[PDB]
Order: sequence, then structure tokens, then C-alpha cells
Amino acid sequence: LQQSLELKRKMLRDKQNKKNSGQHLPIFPAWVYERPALIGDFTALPIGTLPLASQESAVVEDLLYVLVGVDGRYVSAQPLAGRQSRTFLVDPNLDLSIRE
Amino acid sequence: ELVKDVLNVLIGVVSATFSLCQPAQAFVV
Repeated sequence: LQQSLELKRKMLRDKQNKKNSGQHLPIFPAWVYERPALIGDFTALPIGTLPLASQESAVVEDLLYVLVGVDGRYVSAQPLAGRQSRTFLVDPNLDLSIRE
Repeated sequence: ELVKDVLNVLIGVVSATFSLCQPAQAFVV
């Protein structure tokens, strides 16, 4: 996020010194990149005690929320985002068959 | 009742298993 600004700036300088007839090459405001809400990604009953076919419905609801970005009650989207590989954390106490 | 598992054993599940392993030594169902 912060590291990209460097890359962008060096690349802008090349077009600037190359072409002077066209001046003031546009840039976006800093908050376009700083703001995290703009980008797509950003009372809990104990599931262990539940019946099976209700765990299935709950997990489906959380996954349907997961698909569009942010995570859900029983499954979390890990905030590491190291390198470029996103990872997710399912609740530990589930049925192994559902979990895989 | 147990048959529900078997229905999903047709697909990959954990109730029954496909341990990616040597047949019948660690490979199991």
C-alpha cells in the first residue's frame, strides 16, 4: 500500500521529463490510496453444541458473505496479506467433514 | 442415518477418508 507510492512516483518522473509540451500530468489524491474502505477487502453461539444441519446453514451463510469480500462470524479473513497470497482462518471447533 | 455420510463419500469428505498415502498402510477409508 504505502510501498506502491514510490513506484508510482518514479514512473511519473519519466513521463514528465520526457514530455514537456503536455504539462501537469494528472495524479489522484493521496487518500484515494490511503483509505482502506474504498478497496474491496477489509452473541456468537458456540458452534460445538449445535446440530449438524444447522452448522451447515450457518457455514453457508458465512461463506456467502466471504465471497464478496469481508469475512463472517465463524470464518475470518486473515489480515496478514503478506507477499500476495491471502489466507483465511476457519473456526477450530467444527465438524471435520464440513471443515475440509 | 449413516448413509448420509456415504452420499457425501461419493464426493470427497472427512467422515470417510482418502488419506493421500500408501494403500492400506496409511491410506484409509
